[PDB]
Amino acid sequence: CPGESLINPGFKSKKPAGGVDFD
Amino acid sequence: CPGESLINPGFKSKKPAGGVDFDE
Amino acid sequence: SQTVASHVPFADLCSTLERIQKSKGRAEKIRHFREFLDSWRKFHDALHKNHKDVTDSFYPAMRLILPQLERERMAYGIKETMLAKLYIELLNLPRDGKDALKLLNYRTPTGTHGDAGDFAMIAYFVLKPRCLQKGSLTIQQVNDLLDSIASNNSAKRKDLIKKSLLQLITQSSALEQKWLIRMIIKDLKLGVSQQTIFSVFHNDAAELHNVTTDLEKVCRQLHDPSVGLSDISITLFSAFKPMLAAIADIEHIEKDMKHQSFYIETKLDGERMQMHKDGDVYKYFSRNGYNYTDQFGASPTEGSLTPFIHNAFKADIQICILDGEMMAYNPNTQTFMQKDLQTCYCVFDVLMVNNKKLGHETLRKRYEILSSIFTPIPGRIEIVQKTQAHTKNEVIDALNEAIDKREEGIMVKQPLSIYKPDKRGEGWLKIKPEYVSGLMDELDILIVGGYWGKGSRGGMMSHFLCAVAEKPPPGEKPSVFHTLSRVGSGCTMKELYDLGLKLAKYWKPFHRKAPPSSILCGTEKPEVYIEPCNSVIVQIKAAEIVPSDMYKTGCTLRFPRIEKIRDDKEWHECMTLDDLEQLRGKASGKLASKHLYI
Amino acid sequence: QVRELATLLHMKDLEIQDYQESGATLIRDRLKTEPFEENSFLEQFMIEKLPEACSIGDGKPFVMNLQDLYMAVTTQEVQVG
Amino acid sequence: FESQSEDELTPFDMSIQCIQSVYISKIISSDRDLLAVVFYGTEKDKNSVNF
Amino acid sequence: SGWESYYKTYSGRDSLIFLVDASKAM
Amino acid sequence: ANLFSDVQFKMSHKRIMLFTNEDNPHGNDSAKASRARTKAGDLRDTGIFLD
Ligand SMILES: *OP(=O)(O)OC[C@H]1O[C@@H](n2cnc3c(N)ncnc32)[C@H](O)[C@@H]1O
Repeated sequence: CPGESLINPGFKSKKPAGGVDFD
Repeated sequence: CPGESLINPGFKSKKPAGGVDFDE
Repeated sequence: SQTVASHVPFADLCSTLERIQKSKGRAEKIRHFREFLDSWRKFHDALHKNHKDVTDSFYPAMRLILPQLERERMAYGIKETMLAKLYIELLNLPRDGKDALKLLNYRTPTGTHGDAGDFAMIAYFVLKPRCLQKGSLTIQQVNDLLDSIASNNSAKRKDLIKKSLLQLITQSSALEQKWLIRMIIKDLKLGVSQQTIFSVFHNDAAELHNVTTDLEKVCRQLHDPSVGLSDISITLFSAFKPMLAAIADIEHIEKDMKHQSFYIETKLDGERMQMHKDGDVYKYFSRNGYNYTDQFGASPTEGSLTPFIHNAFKADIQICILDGEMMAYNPNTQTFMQKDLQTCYCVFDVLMVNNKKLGHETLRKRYEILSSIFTPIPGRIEIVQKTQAHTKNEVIDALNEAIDKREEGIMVKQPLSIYKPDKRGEGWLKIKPEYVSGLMDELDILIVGGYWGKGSRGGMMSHFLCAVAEKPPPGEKPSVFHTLSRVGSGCTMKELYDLGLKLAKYWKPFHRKAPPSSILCGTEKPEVYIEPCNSVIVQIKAAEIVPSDMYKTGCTLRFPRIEKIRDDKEWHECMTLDDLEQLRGKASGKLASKHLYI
Repeated sequence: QVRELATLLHMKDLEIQDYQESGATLIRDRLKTEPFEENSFLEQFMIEKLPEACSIGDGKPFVMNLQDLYMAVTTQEVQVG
Repeated sequence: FESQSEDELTPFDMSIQCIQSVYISKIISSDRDLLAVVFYGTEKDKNSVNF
Repeated sequence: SGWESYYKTYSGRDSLIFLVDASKAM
Repeated sequence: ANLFSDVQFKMSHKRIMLFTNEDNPHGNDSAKASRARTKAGDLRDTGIFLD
């Protein structure tokens, strides 16, 4: 239930692409 | 109604017959 | 073109109906109806001042007050079950929710929610929180919506009728919708007799309605209270109430006939109809005035009877009215079949020929005219055979012959009797084996199921499903049953309540998926089933046995009626299946196979 | 305590209102209770029953009905300091 | 149609933007879904029930 | 003036039933 | 609900979104609030998810 996409039910809300984040 | 007989509803409860009761 | 109905909100009529219903004495109901009618008449008088040929009348509200008498509108096609389904679909209520089950299973009192037999009350309770408090639909709009619904049902348009019902629901209050439901079911339960309503409307409203069989004509012609109709009699192309017959006394016939010769004729099992012929135009009307011309045809070019019976009429008969019975004549056996085969019309009365009225004429003249109006042809049109008799012995012999011929009784008529529409016994009597005591063979059988009642008998068992027992092996009791028929009448209210209490604790719900082993059903499944070891033996005075595909035994009883819930006999003394077969084969159907000796 | 009882009574009044809105009627009618109002109840009490309640008299009511609370308050005070 | 602060989109504008974003997301991701827009509280009415 | 103006809005016999308890205390 | 019924396909999710900035739409009249609550409950049983 938590994290489910509000636009497409049944699919988890994909995290936005972060590219490369150097530590 | 006050005084109504418990035996015959709708009729006043007749008081007992006393007779002659000489006063003081 | 202005109509009073358009200016009358439906709320006023609903409030008047509710006030009439809640009243216990007929005086208050009459007062309320008179006040409403006076208000309507005052509005009518105030509205039309300089307009001629005013076609407005009380019909828009008169039809709603008595939906059962509506004839202009076609059959609605929606009843308690269909109406409940439509309400569930439109309101978007859950299919398996409490409200949906209560609406569908309105007869079941397990919900113990107010009334348990009145569908209208349950619908009102369900709709109280879903509808507004004040409506906005007038009588004219409601009538238009009802006519649209009727046409939609006749026009095979489910979407349009659904839309009309949705509009009615969305534009009415709880009380208004309850009254609409009651009108649709055609059962208002006002408590005031139809004759009283007609008398209040007009002095001779009932007679005119019987003569014409149309509310619109009665409402229009009998509008003013003071201005009545000088004469009222059967008219062409106007259905009139048929003349019925009352129960016949078996040892007072002479006293009933005033000591004169009387006609006796075998009673026919068919459909009562009245035919009006006007030149090349035919109009067929049923017992209740419903138009059957479509089935029988309006012109010789179409129909099932007129195209073939037109040739039987004489050249000098341009205007005619006939009253008779329709039966199914089989030419292979050349005989009539009780309710290849072709429609056959047996005529027995003529209330009008040419330009004269036979209503007030004596029966002898009517019979002579009927014999001298057309030439009968067997199989299509014929004349009932009447036999003269003046002693009880002849009546007994005729009844014996009818029983021996597997007929359905005889009818006795007085020569001087006149035709009076809607009269239950004025010279016409019917003698059947049912009325005579002891002629019929009583059928004692067990009770295996029951159904919940409707209306007054809401929270109790109103009708029951009975079964006969099989033949068990010697020294063993019967544990297998086959359903025979259903019995709903014949038991008094006190006796019905006593029977229900006697088996109230032993009642068990019936599940279709898991039918009981002891009781095996066919197509009809009782709502509640009771095991056979604890049950009463009900006695039924069945009229005849007919082939039924809805029961395991394959046969059912015509006109079943309970006579007594016998207590002396136990549950194991019911009839056997072999006994049922023997009884069926004793006389090939009809149970009446015993003569009358006195 | 009076405040707690008043709020509990208000909650029960809300429950009664919800029950009435549900579309139900009481089996009887004597059990019907008019809505509770703190201001009206307090005014009626002060006007009617205050003279009797305020009558301490010889102190018997104080030792008859106000001792458990007195003991609890004294215990709380001594525990605090 | 009233904004507490200045230069801030009104609630109606925000709702319209969100509806448009959802429409675009549905078109790109799954165009077979069904979307509807209904306004209440207005003066004009357009319903199958004529509410 | 519209529809609002034209439309507005001993005998017998007494019977007694004696109910007597059958409890032990009686 | 009528709009949902009008659909003829098979719906795996029936959802409603309410864009409003009023927390007390029906305060003057209590009957309207009761009717709204009943309708919302009926929609919930029918299988409609409201946000
Ligand atoms: O049982 P019931 O009162 O319905 O029976 C009377 C009806 O049956 C019609 N009927 C049947 N047979 C005849 C004959 N031979 N003559 C006249 N009428 C007959 C009655 O008309 C009535 O509808």
